[PDB]
Amino acid sequence: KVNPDGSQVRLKDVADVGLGGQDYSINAQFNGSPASGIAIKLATGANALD
Amino acid sequence: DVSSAIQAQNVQISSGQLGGLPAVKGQQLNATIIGKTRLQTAEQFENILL
Repeated sequence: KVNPDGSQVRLKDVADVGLGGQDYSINAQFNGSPASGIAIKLATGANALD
Repeated sequence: DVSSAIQAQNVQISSGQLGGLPAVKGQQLNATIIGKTRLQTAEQFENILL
């Protein structure tokens, strides 16, 4: 906004604007060190091994 | 006017979460906050300021 006299307000000084994460709730790690993984399911139809 | 009134006065308060992720070191208590649902009674309706 642009309250009466001087200039205008940008977003930076109303808030922090960082490239964060869509959803922080689910987190995972492998052995110790942090990781991220995708856990696949097998479509009703197809062959496990293949 | 009445339509608009009811639309602003018979809504669900969306409600967030106390200690939502990401949270600051400590947090400890993570609990959902429930707001108000909606009017139920015929009275609740007869109310609502116009």
